[PDB]
This record gives sequence, structure tokens and C-alpha cells, in this order.
Amino acid sequence: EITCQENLPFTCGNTDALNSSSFSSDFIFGVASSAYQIEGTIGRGLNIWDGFTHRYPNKSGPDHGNGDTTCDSFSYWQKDIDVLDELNATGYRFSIAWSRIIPRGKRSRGVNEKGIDYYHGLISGLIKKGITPFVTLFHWDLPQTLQDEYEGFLDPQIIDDFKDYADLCFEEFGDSVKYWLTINQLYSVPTRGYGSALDAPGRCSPTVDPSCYAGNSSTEPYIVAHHQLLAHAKVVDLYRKNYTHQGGKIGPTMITRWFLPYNDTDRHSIAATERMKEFFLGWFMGPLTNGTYPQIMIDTVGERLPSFSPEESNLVKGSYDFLGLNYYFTQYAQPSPNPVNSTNHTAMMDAGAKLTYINASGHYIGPLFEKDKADSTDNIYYYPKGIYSVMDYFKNKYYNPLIYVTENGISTPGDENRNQSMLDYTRIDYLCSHLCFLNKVIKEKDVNVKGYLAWALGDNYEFNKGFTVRFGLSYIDWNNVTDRDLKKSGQWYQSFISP
Amino acid sequence: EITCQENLPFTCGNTDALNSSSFSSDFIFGVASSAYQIEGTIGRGLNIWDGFTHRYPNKSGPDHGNGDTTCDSFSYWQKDIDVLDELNATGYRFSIAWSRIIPRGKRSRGVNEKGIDYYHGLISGLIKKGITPFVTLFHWDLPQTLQDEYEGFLDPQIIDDFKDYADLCFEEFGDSVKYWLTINQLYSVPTRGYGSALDAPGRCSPTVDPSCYAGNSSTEPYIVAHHQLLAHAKVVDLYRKNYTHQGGKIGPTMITRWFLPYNDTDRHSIAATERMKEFFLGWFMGPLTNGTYPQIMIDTVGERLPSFSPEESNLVKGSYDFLGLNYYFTQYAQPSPNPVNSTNHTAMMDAGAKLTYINASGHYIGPLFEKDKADSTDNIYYYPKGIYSVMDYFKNKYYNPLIYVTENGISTPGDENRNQSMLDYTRIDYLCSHLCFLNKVIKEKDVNVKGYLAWALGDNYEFNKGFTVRFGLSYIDWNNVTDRDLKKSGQWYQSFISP
Ligand SMILES: *[C@@H]1O[C@H](CO)[C@@H](O[C@@H]2O[C@H](CO)[C@@H](O[C@@H]3O[C@H](CO[C@H]4O[C@@H](CO)[C@@H](O)[C@H](O)[C@@H]4O)[C@@H](O)[C@H](O[C@H]4O[C@H](CO)[C@@H](O)[C@H](O)[C@@H]4O)[C@@H]3O[C@@H]3OC[C@@H](O)[C@H](O)[C@H]3O)[C@H](O)[C@H]2NC(C)=O)[C@H](O[C@@H]2O[C@@H](C)[C@@H](O)[C@@H](O)[C@@H]2O)[C@H]1NC(C)=O
Ligand SMILES: *[C@@H]1O[C@H](CO)[C@@H](O[C@@H]2O[C@H](CO)[C@@H](O[C@@H]3O[C@H](CO[C@H]4O[C@@H](CO)[C@@H](O)[C@H](O)[C@@H]4O)[C@@H](O)[C@H](O[C@H]4O[C@H](CO)[C@@H](O)[C@H](O)[C@@H]4O)[C@@H]3O[C@@H]3OC[C@@H](O)[C@H](O)[C@H]3O)[C@H](O)[C@H]2NC(C)=O)[C@H](O[C@@H]2O[C@@H](C)[C@@H](O)[C@@H](O)[C@@H]2O)[C@H]1NC(C)=O
Ligand SMILES: *[C@@H]1O[C@H](CO)[C@@H](O[C@@H]2O[C@H](CO)[C@@H](O[C@@H]3O[C@H](CO)[C@@H](O)[C@H](O)[C@@H]3O[C@@H]3OC[C@@H](O)[C@H](O)[C@H]3O)[C@H](O)[C@H]2NC(C)=O)[C@H](O[C@@H]2O[C@@H](C)[C@@H](O)[C@@H](O)[C@@H]2O)[C@H]1NC(C)=O
Ligand SMILES: *[C@@H]1O[C@H](CO)[C@@H](O[C@@H]2O[C@H](CO)[C@@H](O[C@@H]3O[C@H](CO)[C@@H](O)[C@H](O)[C@@H]3O[C@@H]3OC[C@@H](O)[C@H](O)[C@H]3O)[C@H](O)[C@H]2NC(C)=O)[C@H](O[C@@H]2O[C@@H](C)[C@@H](O)[C@@H](O)[C@@H]2O)[C@H]1NC(C)=O
Ligand SMILES: *[C@@H]1O[C@H](CO)[C@@H](O[C@@H]2O[C@H](CO)[C@@H](O)[C@H](O)[C@H]2NC(C)=O)[C@H](O)[C@H]1NC(C)=O
Ligand SMILES: *[C@@H]1O[C@H](CO)[C@@H](O[C@@H]2O[C@H](CO)[C@@H](O)[C@H](O)[C@H]2NC(C)=O)[C@H](O)[C@H]1NC(C)=O
Ligand SMILES: *[C@@H]1O[C@H](CO)[C@@H](O)[C@H](O)[C@H]1NC(C)=O
Ligand SMILES: *[C@@H]1O[C@H](CO)[C@@H](O)[C@H](O)[C@H]1NC(C)=O
Ligand SMILES: *[C@@H]1O[C@H](CO)[C@@H](O)[C@H](O)[C@H]1NC(C)=O
Ligand SMILES: *[C@@H]1O[C@H](CO)[C@@H](O)[C@H](O)[C@H]1NC(C)=O
Ligand SMILES: *[C@@H]1O[C@H](CO)[C@@H](O)[C@H](O)[C@H]1NC(C)=O
Ligand SMILES: *[C@@H]1O[C@H](CO)[C@@H](O)[C@H](O)[C@H]1NC(C)=O
Ligand SMILES: *[C@@H]1O[C@H](CO)[C@@H](O)[C@H](O)[C@H]1NC(C)=O
Ligand SMILES: *[C@@H]1O[C@H](CO)[C@@H](O)[C@H](O)[C@H]1NC(C)=O
Ligand SMILES: *[C@@H]1O[C@H](CO)[C@@H](O)[C@H](O)[C@H]1NC(C)=O
Ligand SMILES: *[C@@H]1O[C@H](CO)[C@@H](O)[C@H](O)[C@H]1NC(C)=O
Ligand SMILES: *[C@H]1O[C@H](CO)[C@@H](O)[C@H](O)[C@H]1NC(C)=O
Ligand SMILES: *[C@H]1O[C@H](CO)[C@@H](O)[C@H](O)[C@H]1NC(C)=O
Ligand SMILES: O=C1O[C@H]([C@@H](O)CO)C(O)=C1O
Ligand SMILES: O=C1O[C@H]([C@@H](O)CO)C(O)=C1O
Ligand SMILES: *[C@H]1O[C@H](CO)[C@@H](O)[C@H](O)[C@H]1F
Ligand SMILES: *[C@H]1O[C@H](CO)[C@@H](O)[C@H](O)[C@H]1F
Ligand SMILES: [Zn+2]
Repeated sequence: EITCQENLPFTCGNTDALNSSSFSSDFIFGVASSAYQIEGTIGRGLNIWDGFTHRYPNKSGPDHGNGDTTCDSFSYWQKDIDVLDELNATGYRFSIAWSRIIPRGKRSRGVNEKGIDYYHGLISGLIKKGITPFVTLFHWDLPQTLQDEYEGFLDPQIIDDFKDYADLCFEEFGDSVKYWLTINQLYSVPTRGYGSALDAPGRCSPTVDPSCYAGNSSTEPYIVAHHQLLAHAKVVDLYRKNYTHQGGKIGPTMITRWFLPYNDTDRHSIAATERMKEFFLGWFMGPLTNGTYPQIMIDTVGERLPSFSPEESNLVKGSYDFLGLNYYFTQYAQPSPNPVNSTNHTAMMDAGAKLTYINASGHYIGPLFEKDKADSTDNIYYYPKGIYSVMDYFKNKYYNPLIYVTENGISTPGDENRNQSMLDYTRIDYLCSHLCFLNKVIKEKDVNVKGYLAWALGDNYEFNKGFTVRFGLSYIDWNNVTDRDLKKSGQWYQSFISP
Repeated sequence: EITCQENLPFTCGNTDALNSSSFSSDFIFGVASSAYQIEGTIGRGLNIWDGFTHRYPNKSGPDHGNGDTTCDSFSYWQKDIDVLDELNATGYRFSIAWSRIIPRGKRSRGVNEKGIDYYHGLISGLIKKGITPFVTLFHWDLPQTLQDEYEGFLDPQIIDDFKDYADLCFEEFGDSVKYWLTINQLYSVPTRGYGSALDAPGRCSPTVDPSCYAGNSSTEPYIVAHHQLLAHAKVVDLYRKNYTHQGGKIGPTMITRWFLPYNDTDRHSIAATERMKEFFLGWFMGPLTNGTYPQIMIDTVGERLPSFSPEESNLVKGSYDFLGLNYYFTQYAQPSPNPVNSTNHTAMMDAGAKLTYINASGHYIGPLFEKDKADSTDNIYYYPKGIYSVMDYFKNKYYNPLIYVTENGISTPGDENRNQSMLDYTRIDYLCSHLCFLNKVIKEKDVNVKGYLAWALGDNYEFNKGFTVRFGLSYIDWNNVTDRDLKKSGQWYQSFISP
């Protein structure tokens, strides 16, 4: 019987009690990254994360930081591979920058051969060290030209441009890459990019945020989500029909959270909690498993929810070989009003739930996850058991999928000095406590989880936060980014992998 | 009789001998700037100078500097107006960033009302202090979307997109702005943007520079130059036919140089010198005054030179109310081969001339203008009399135009400390020596020059050089850009203006 801790102090950092041998022998362990966050702009065209961070610098992060140079993995990709080789990692998730291989967005306008060569060399280097690539085609960095031509994922023109981009990736790299991710965290762009305007492209209703250049927070998240599912599904169909000879697998990436009732004896809070599962996970997993949105979304969202045609439903349903599940935290849910006629209505209000980290009796769900210095009542707290709950739920509700955990990690403050930053025991605690629960759910519930990629390989630009927080298992000095030095967490993870 | 100095030391910095009263009473004196160089990216879309500087950082400048934040005239426009008010300037040349008012390039895609408001407030503030705006519609900062859709000025689609942009500017600002410039320095984008790839967008033949993403240095400069003339002319026609009620004037900006023979008794050098006038100035002034390219260009460039249709010739010919002439230096010309079949052929070789600052007997043309630290044999030297020669030539060859000198200035090294940077006596010498010759040519040749705008109002990002050189008459500290402090040159210029 496996027992895992939920509260500090944790004791799972002792590799005598928890290590890679605790898991099946074929289980993949590694780390993850994304292109905007690590490469720099050298050698690529511009994308909407360059656009957004430069047009709205106070949204890029409190330091106004951006991905212009970051850790310079364009130049130092080899040092990334060396970190992985030090860890004895068997997997690495990275993303291809669309703007590096097709700077003009539309494939017919030409490809960047040097960009293609950059990824060829990375892939070859990973394979030579025994590292399996997990490659994200789209980690939010849409070529700016596409957002300016037709507002990107707001328009159905995105589908064929994304399809032609993916086809190029499969043709150039699919002989070596066998695990593809389509769109990173399906929920995020619709809500943050087109609802709250916290992320690129930065669209929203005028009274939500007067700085947005355009938008409608009540309708656009649904339009964008719908086009994401269609573009994803078109790419999966293309892969499965035209690249089956490569013997690979493809899937979407979901951001997952677990939800618990703010008051577990209050039927209204219990109902809000179930609505949150449907509106947060089911918005995408209903279409992916059944070709339809959840009925509660159909009922609440009404005319603002697009319909799939029979052909589209068939394309979307079953459009995955596996799921990349990212998991960071869990929230308590209580009822909240849904003012659909307010000018500041957002799609996020449709779930009729308010989310917190503290329940009605005052219990904080778990240890600190992210301090909010402007507002401490907005701190985020984590919940190790949530990874168990999420995986169990996906097996039970969503037809026993093959899963890879494609992101899991925690930040530390950018104000810490180097010594403090390297002594990242809070990161060991977070990673180990989640890995304990992950092993427990695999053993107890028989969830088909086959790998785990911790967020992040090294310190990088964090969307919305600049360089004010660090997520790496390896440390990068912003005054001289060449080296990636394993932190205590990286050193721990090395021992966990090879105990 | 007016006597002006050509060599150090200069004595024209004494406002007892040379001041604004030396010129006609209506003569306009001020300074100039451009949007990419001073505003920052906040509040605007992305353009090809953001694209080029980020994709090719070592081409942005030796420090990899760019216009991301620069002197922050987005926030500190008022401080610009305060510099002008301190100088008692009567003119200011600035440019409108296309990407600030139409971030999506094509006007039908929507306008940025806040961007429009930014220029409204600047214009209103200048007029309230008695400063006449001279507004450049296009100072090289093409929206990136247009370069990605159709390669910008390489394609004739540019004409209508530029026309619709200009129409928006005339409609919103033309009730207050009475002096418009269309395209800054017509010669520069074709040659540096599409020939040598020193400037955005960075296209050239593969063997000229392997880093270019695409191009053809032998043909594209001519295509781009042709489209620039057509787009310019379409905008002038639009202005003169639809905005005549505003009672303003419009014209192009030329970069001018004078040319002298490397050996003034050698017929081959003399011929190369006359070819340079035609290929450098006549490339654009032939079309602007006669609707045709110079015959030497027709003969040499052959099938690589586009033809104007009769309708186009008529549109281009006479398409100016005045000329904005920029002037910095003069070169000696000697013959050089034109290897049209070489894979590294460039349009610039078609003139059959090699340019230097030293003549065949070893005479340097004038004082130092720009030190080149990698290569001292590549230093640039200036020649005060060249402004006299250029203005005389334009009056004689080009039908006695109305002229405004829209840029004239000199850099100092960015390595100098603040104290050294403020003690910019070499800038007083450069400005005064040119102003002496300008007054002399107006009096002796009766050239219709009606204003002078010195480059630059304040320190800014310099195309190709980052922040490694300074051109301002006012100093900006890059660690805290709010203030613009008049340097010795600014203080001199203040006394010259109000002696
Ligand atoms: C898995 O996908 C399956 C579909 O492949 C989901 O089942 C479909 O569920 C929908 C409800 O979402 C049912 O559709 C209703 O059909 C009524 C019956 O119509 C049929 O007979 C008529 C009935 O009187 C008739 O007019 C119609 O022409 C057919 O003859 C409808 O009236 C319902 O429409 C009303 O409600 C809609 C909101 O639900 C609203 O948008 C419509 O305007 C209308 O007010 C609905 O009809 C649908 O109307 C919209 C139109 O665009 C659709 O094409 C039309 O079908 C389906 O009949 C049912 N299909 C079958 C094959 O079962 C399944 O839903 C789950 O299971 C069903 C049993 C139900 O309990 C759902 O609540 C639950 O979500 C999806 N599973 C999951 C887990 O999501
Ligand atoms: C100011 O603009 C005026 C035009 O508005 C320029 O004058 C034009 O100059 C061109 C030369 O550039 C002369 O065109 C030549 O016409 C010959 C005569 O053709 C007429 O009679 C025929 C002659 O035998 C006949 O086929 C033709 O159909 C007419 O009947 C031509 O053969 C020349 O073409 C050859 O040379 C071209 C290069 O110059 C080459 O590109 C052609 O392939 C061909 O080999 C030329 O014909 C031109 O051919 C190209 C075609 O696209 C043009 O439409 C076609 O005209 C013009 O006759 C002359 N027009 C008039 C109204 O004078 C003027 O040029 C300056 O002045 C003229 C006198 C000449 O000295 C030029 O060298 C000098 O540049 C421009 N001024 C300035 C200062 O640039
Ligand atoms: C977890 O949720 C439960 C279920 O909602 C909370 O228990 C309920 O708390 C209500 C108070 O918020 C109780 O109602 C009140 O009962 C007192 C005694 O009769 C009465 O004077 C009140 O005016 C009030 O009555 C309601 O008034 C509004 C009407 O619309 C409604 O019909 C009335 O019910 C309610 O009885 C109680 N329900 C149960 C099943 O116990 C629970 O609240 C926490 O426990 C209750 C026992 C009470 O001690 C609360 O003070 C305490 O907050 C909530 N838990 C937390 C920690 O918030
Ligand atoms: C300014 O340009 C002028 C005109 O081109 C230069 O003067 C010319 O310089 C040529 C030498 O580069 C002289 O030709 C030479 O004459 C000597 C004496 O006969 C002879 O031995 C040479 O081999 C050579 O002759 C030429 O050989 C090549 C044949 O294709 C050609 O037909 C021959 O002419 C030429 O006479 C002279 N022309 C004139 C009109 O004086 C001038 O060069 C400078 O001055 C000349 C006098 C001489 O002192 C050069 O050393 C000195 O460089 C050049 N000025 C500068 C400063 O470069
Ligand atoms: C968001 O777009 C929706 C749909 O166009 C707008 O909601 C409509 O508002 C129009 C004008 O009131 C109403 O007539 C419709 O009944 C509403 N339609 C539905 C689908 O709700 C909404 O006003 C726009 N919001 C913003 C802030 O512009
Ligand atoms: C530049 O474009 C020109 C015109 O397309 C190319 O020059 C031609 O080269 C083709 C192939 O040799 C020749 O057949 C033509 O005679 C040339 N045409 C003329 C107008 O010169 C040139 O090769 C291209 N340069 C680059 C480097 O691609
Ligand atoms: C690995 O952890 C398991 C418990 O799952 C333990 O039994 C085994 O000894 C550990 N391996 C090492 C080398 O410490
Ligand atoms: C498959 O590739 C072939 C050849 O390029 C193409 O005709 C077909 O439409 C492609 N399709 C998909 C997504 O099935
Ligand atoms: C608008 O929304 C903000 C946040 O959603 C909320 O605090 C405020 O009450 C809302 N106001 C109206 C008029 O609904
Ligand atoms: C930067 O870091 C690299 C690797 O540690 C080091 O070799 C190089 O000398 C450092 N550069 C400077 C300027 O210190
Ligand atoms: C790498 O991991 C493999 C598989 O578990 C192991 O046998 C090998 O010893 C490890 N290497 C190091 C250097 O840890
Ligand atoms: C201005 O310069 C002129 C010479 O052009 C001189 O005569 C006049 O006195 C000067 N004005 C002042 C105020 O110094
Ligand atoms: C003038 O404006 C009118 C009305 O918008 C338009 O019809 C006409 O084509 C414009 N033209 C130019 C450039 O003359
Ligand atoms: C190519 O050009 C460079 C500069 O134009 C020149 O130095 C070199 O000789 C040229 N080579 C050939 C093969 O023409
Ligand atoms: C920056 O310069 C402005 C103007 O001189 C000054 O008022 C402000 O205090 C300075 N900021 C800092 C941080 O020194
Ligand atoms: C401004 O220039 C005008 C015109 O020459 C002059 O009369 C006025 O005194 C000057 N003001 C200052 C403060 O120099
Ligand atoms: C930050 O930026 C936006 C403009 O992009 C501006 O509307 C807003 O006031 C600024 N936010 C704060 C809190 O300063
Ligand atoms: C600078 O950048 C380009 C890539 O953009 C590269 O080809 C070239 O080698 C670099 N230049 C130098 C001298 O390092
Ligand atoms: O739940 C979530 O976790 C991540 C991030 O907030 C973790 O730092 C994210 O993008 C979500 O929507
Ligand atoms: O002659 C020229 O002067 C300027 C610049 O070099 C002055 O710094 C330029 O853009 C030209 O082509
Ligand atoms: C997963 O979350 C990490 C932590 O916030 C982000 O850096 C990744 O880009 C996101 F995909
Ligand atoms: C005129 O030249 C100045 C000096 O190089 C540049 O800064 C301007 O942008 C150019 F238009
Ligand atoms: Zn930048």
C-alpha cells in the first residue's frame, strides 16, 4: 500500500523511498520547455507573444521582461541537451516556433531552411543521447502576420494555415519525432487571450480592460476554442492519414486542475464544483471524446456556443492517440452569478463559480504555490492529491486514455539571490509530492500514464511574469545565460531518475 | 559677400557672425526625429524594423540595440515639445508610425484610436508652442504584416495599402498639419533593405549575405524603388485632389550627397562622378521631374529597370509641392567594373563607380564625420560646401524646386561619458559650417530653400548602430530616459535661433 503526504513537511525527497524504479520500467522521465520562453528572437519571424509583450509591456510581466533573448537556447541548445544528459532523462518536451520555420505564417510563402536545420540538429542531438522528443507544434506563439490578417484563431482560416504548418513539421521531423502535441493547454488562449486579455493576443470587451485593441470576452473565447478544436482535429487527421508510416502518436495538451467544493455539505457549492469540471475540462474533452460540448455548456452558453456540423463532430471525436495533461493545482468552487447582460461579462463567468484556495471553514488546500505580492489574499496553494484525482477522473470519465504528464512544476521568486535560488527545496517538495501521488494513482486506479515531464528544464521567460519568477530545475544567470546549472531540485531529480 | 570655411578650425559657432537673422525672416528652423527611433513599441503593432532588429540582432547595431523602448517619446512626447520650446524652434519633423495607427497594416482591418490620439496630442502641443509640424508618413517602419503578406514594397499591393494609410493621416491630422513628407530617403530602402541587406527588411542575393532570408540584390532594388515612386505619387495625387481644402503641401524626402571626381583631370573619374549623380539622385528625381528614369540607367540596367506606363509616368511626374532634402556628406567617385553576371551583383554596382572620402592625391575631403573602429580606412569625412553644391544642382537640374532641408547632423561616439557627450563642439562645427554654406547658396544662387531641420532632437536608436552613436542636440541618459538636456550644440542652436 502506498501512502502519500498532502501537507508539509514532505519526506518524499528521499530517493530510498521514491524513485524511478517505483514506476514501470518503460516510464519516461524528463523536463519540458517552450520556444517563446527559451529561444530568443534571433533567426525567426515575429509572433503574437513578441507583439503582445511589446505593445502591452505591463502585461508581459512586472519587470516588462519578454522573450527577446531569454536563455538563448537558439545558441545554447547543446547546453539544454547537456542538462538532459546529466539528468539521464529519457524524455524532453519542447515546442517548434511556427515563426522560426514559416516566418510568413502561410507555408506557400516559403520556409526558413535555417530554422528547419535548427530543429533537425536539436532532435538529432536528443536522440543521440537517448532522449525521446515530445514536440509541441503550437505553444501559443502564432506568427503575428496571421493575427493581423485574420485575427488568428478567431477565424476559420487558421485551420488550413495550421494544417500546412503541421504537415511541414511531420514531413521534416516525423522520421525522428514519434510523439507530437498539437496545441498547448487548450483552455488558456480562449480565456486569457480573448477573455481576460492577460495573454496574447490581448483581446477582450472594452469594459473588461480598456487597453484591449478589440474583442468581446463573452463570445470570442467560444469562437477561438471551437477553431482550436477544429484545427487540432484537422492536424490529427492529417497525421493519422498521411504520416502513419512514421509510427508515431499525436494528441492535444490539456491544462488540468481538480475542483473541490468550497463547502462540501452545501449542494450549491457541490453543483458549482461539477459545473467547473464541465466548463474547464469538458469544454474540450466533451468534443474530443464525443464530438459535442457538455450539455451544461450547451444550456448555459446558448447562442454563444458554436455547433459542430456532423462532419466536424466526426473529425473532432476521437482525435487523439494520447493526452498530454499538464497539472499544477486544485481549486475550491462556490456558486457565483452569471451576468450575461453586463458589458463586462466574460465566458469564464458562464460556469457560475467562484474559485478559491481556502474553503468555507478556513482551510487552505495545501502548501504555498505562488505568492502574489500585490495581494496576499490572491496567493495560490497546491494540492498533491489533485494529480491523483485528475488522472482517476480522466480514466473514468474519458474512456481510459493513454496519458503523458506534459507539465508539472512550481516557481520560486526572481528576487531570491543565486544561492537561495539554487537551494530550491520547495521545488523538490512539490515535485516529489506529485510524483508520489502519480505512482499511487497508476497502481491503485490503473490509469494509463506512461511519462512525466517536469516544468521547466531551466529558468526562462514566464508568460505574464517576465523573469520575476523562476521555474527551472537548472539555474540560469540573466547576466550571462550560457550555463544551466542544476539546482538542488535538478540534483534530486537526477538521483530520483538513477537511484 | 559671404565666405564660408571648409576646413577646421571653424569660427561659425559665434552667433555674432552667423544666426537666424542671416536668413529670410520666414525661414523655419528646428530639429527632426523618426517614430521607430524615438517612441518605443508600447501601444503599437510590430513593423519590419522590430522584425529585422530581432531576427538579425547583429545588424541592428554592435550593441544589438533596438527601438523597443529607446527614449520613450510615447510617454515623454511632452518633453520633446519642451526641448523645441526651449530652442524657440519654429519647425519639427517627426514621423507617424503606420503600425501605431493601423497595427494591421490594411486600413479596412481597423484603426487604433488611441494611436490616433497620441499624434493628435503631439500636434496640438506643437501648434500651441508655435512649432510647425513637418510630418513623415513613412520613415521605413512598415507594418510587419505587409512584409509577410506580400513582401511590402516588393509588390504593387503596397500602393493601395499606403494610399489608404495616408488618406487616414490626412483625414485625421491634415486640418493641423500643412507639411507632409511621403517616404523618407527614397534611395535607402531599395539599396540597403533589398540590395546589401544592411537595413530592414534584410533581403539580398544569397552570396551577398547568406543570412538574408530571400532576395536578389540585382533586381529587387529596382522593383522596390519603382513601387516607392508609384506609392508616393498615388499619395500625392490623393492629397492634391481630395485634401486641397487643407491648404498644405506634400513631397518626398531625398537623401542627397554631392559627388566629386576622385581624380579631377581623369575623364574616367569625371564620368563616374556624373554617373553617380544620375544613379543616386536621378534614379528618383528623373521620375519626379520627367516621369522617366535617367537614360544612363535605362541603358545600363536594361531589362532590370521597370518601365512606367503613360498613366504612371503622368502620375509620378511633378508629384511634389516641395522636396525634403536630407544632406550629410559628399564622396569622391572613380570608375569601377559592373559585373552583372556575378552571383554577388548588386544594383549599386550598376553606376560603375567606387566611392571614397580621399582623392587620388591623398586629400581627405573634410573633417571627420564618422569613425569606423573596425576599419579606419572606412571612416566617413564631411564636406560643408557639398550642401551648397547639392542645392545649386537641384535648382539648375531639377526645375527650381521649393526645398526644406529635412535632416542634417553628425554623430558622436556612444563610448563617450556624459560630460564628453554634452561637450559636443564637433556637432556645433558641423551644423554651423553647413548653415553658413546654406545661407551662401540661398543668397548667391537664389535656391528656394525655406527651412532647415537638424538631425536629431535628442539621442535615439540609430538605424544600424544601436545606441553606439549619438546624434541628438539634446542628451538622453539610457538608464533613465525621461530628460532631454540640451548639449552644447543645443545651447548654441538656441542662441543661433534667438541671437
Ligand atoms: C454525445 O453526443 C450525442 C450526440 O451524438 C449527445 O446526444 C444528443 O444530445 C442532444 C442534446 O444535446 C439530443 O438532441 C436533442 O434532440 C431533441 C430530440 O430531437 C430528435 O427528435 C426531435 C425531438 O423532439 C426533433 O426536433 C429533432 O429534429 C430530432 O428528431 C432536441 O430538441 C434537442 O434540441 C433542443 O435542445 C438543444 C440543446 O440541447 C437546443 O440547442 C436546440 O435548439 C433545441 O432547443 C436536441 O436537439 C438538438 O438540437 C440542436 C441541433 O443543433 C442538434 O443537431 C439537435 O440534435 C440528441 O438527440 C442526442 N442524440 C442522440 C443520438 O442521442 C449526447 O448527449 C448526452 O446524451 C443525450 C441522451 C442527452 O441526455 C444529453 O443531455 C447528454 O449530453 C452526448 N454525450 C455527452 C456525454 O455529451
Ligand atoms: C524625358 O521624358 C521623355 C519622354 O516623355 C524622354 O524622351 C524620350 O526618350 C526616349 C529614350 O529614352 C526616346 O525613346 C526612344 O524612341 C526611339 C524613337 O521611337 C519613335 O520613333 C521610333 C524610332 O525609330 C519607333 O520604334 C518608336 O515606336 C517611336 O516611333 C526608340 O527606339 C528608343 O527605344 C530603344 O531604346 C530604348 C532605351 O532608350 C530601349 O529600352 C527600347 O527597347 C529601344 O531599344 C526609344 O523608344 C522607347 O523605347 C522603349 C519604350 O518603352 C518607350 O515607350 C519608347 O519610347 C523617346 O522618343 C523620347 N520621347 C520624346 C517624346 O522625345 C526624354 O529623354 C531625354 O530626351 C530624349 C531626346 C533622349 O535624348 C533621351 O536620351 C534623354 O533622356 C526624358 N528626359 C530626361 C532628361 O530623361
Ligand atoms: C456549509 O453549508 C451549510 C449548508 O448551507 C451551512 O449550514 C447551514 O448554514 C445556514 C447558515 O448560513 C443555516 O441556516 C440558518 O439557520 C439558523 C438556525 O435556524 C437561522 O437562524 C438562520 O437565519 C439560517 O436559516 C436560513 O435562513 C435563510 C433561508 O433561506 C434558509 O431556509 C434558512 O435555512 C442552515 O441551517 C445550515 N444548514 C445545515 C444543514 O446545517 C454551513 O454553515 C455552518 O454550519 C451551520 C450549522 C451554521 O453553524 C453556520 O453558522 C456555519 O457557517 C456551511 N459551513 C460553513 C463552514 O460555512
Ligand atoms: C590623374 O589622372 C591623370 C590622367 O589619367 C594621371 O596622369 C596620367 O598618369 C598616367 C600614369 O598613371 C600617365 O601615363 C604614364 O605615362 C608614363 C610617361 O610616358 C608612361 O611610362 C606610363 O607607362 C604611362 O603611360 C600610360 O600607359 C598605359 C597606356 O594605356 C596609356 O596610353 C599611357 O598613357 C599619363 O601620361 C598621365 N596623363 C597625363 C595627361 O598627365 C594622373 O597621374 C599623376 O600624374 C601623372 C603625370 C603621373 O605623374 C602619375 O604618376 C601621377 O599619379 C592622376 N593623378 C593622380 C594623383 O593619380
Ligand atoms: C458580445 O457579442 C454579443 C453577440 O454579438 C453581444 O450580445 C448581443 O448584444 C446584442 C446587442 O445587445 C443583443 O441584441 C443580443 O441579444 C446579444 N446576443 C447574444 C448572443 O447575447 C454583446 O453585446 C457583445 N459584447 C460586447 C461587450 O460588445
Ligand atoms: C536575379 O534575378 C535575375 C532576373 O531573374 C537573374 O538574372 C537572370 O538570370 C537568369 C538565369 O541565369 C538568366 O537567364 C537571365 O538572362 C538573367 N536575366 C537578366 C534580367 O539579367 C539573376 O540570376 C538572379 N540573381 C540571383 C542571385 O538569384
Ligand atoms: C527505490 O524506491 C523503492 C520503493 O518504491 C525502493 O524499494 C528501492 O530500494 C529504491 N531504490 C534505490 C536504489 O534506492
Ligand atoms: C494527404 O496528402 C496528399 C498528397 O499531398 C493530399 O492529396 C491529401 O489531401 C492529404 N490529406 C489529408 C489531411 O488527409
Ligand atoms: C464589472 O466586473 C467587475 C469584475 O467582474 C466587478 O467587480 C463589478 O461589480 C462589475 N460591475 C458591474 C456594473 O457589473
Ligand atoms: C559567461 O558564462 C560562461 C559559462 O560559464 C563563461 O565561460 C564566460 O566566460 C562568461 N562570460 C563572461 C563575460 O563572464
Ligand atoms: C542511466 O539510466 C539507465 C537506466 O536506468 C541506467 O542503467 C544507467 O546506469 C544510468 N546512468 C547514469 C550515469 O546514471
Ligand atoms: C546676426 O548675424 C548677422 C550677420 O549675418 C549680424 O550682422 C547680426 O548682428 C547678428 N545678430 C546678433 C543679434 O548678434
Ligand atoms: C477621393 O475620395 C473620394 C471619396 O472617398 C473617392 O471616391 C476618390 O476615389 C478619391 N481619390 C483620389 C485619390 O483621387
Ligand atoms: C564578390 O564580391 C565581393 C564584394 O563585391 C568581392 O570582394 C569579390 O571579389 C566578389 N567575387 C567574385 C567571385 O566576383
Ligand atoms: C529619472 O529622471 C527623472 C528626471 O530627471 C527624475 O525625476 C527621476 O527621479 C529619475 N528616476 C530615477 C529612478 O532616478
Ligand atoms: C522667439 O523668437 C522670436 C522671433 O525671432 C523672438 O522675437 C522672441 O524673443 C524669441 N524668444 C526667446 C525666448 O528667445
Ligand atoms: C498599463 O498599460 C496600459 C496600456 O497598455 C494602461 O492602460 C494601464 O493604465 C497601465 N496599467 C497600470 C496599472 O499602470
Ligand atoms: C551575425 O548574424 C548572422 C545570423 O543572423 C550570422 O550569419 C553571422 O555569422 C553573424 N556575424 C558575425 C560576424 O558574427
Ligand atoms: O492551472 C493552471 O496552471 C497553469 C499555471 O498557472 C501554473 O503556473 C495554467 O497556465 C493554468 O491554467
Ligand atoms: O548619405 C547619406 O547620409 C545618411 C547617413 O549615412 C548619415 O549618418 C544616409 O542614410 C545616406 O545614404
Ligand atoms: C505551463 O505552465 C508553465 C508554468 O506557468 C508555463 O511556463 C508554460 O508555458 C505553460 F505551458
Ligand atoms: C537620416 O539620417 C539620420 C542619421 O543617420 C537617421 O537617424 C535618420 O533616420 C535618417 F532618416
Ligand atoms: Zn524586443
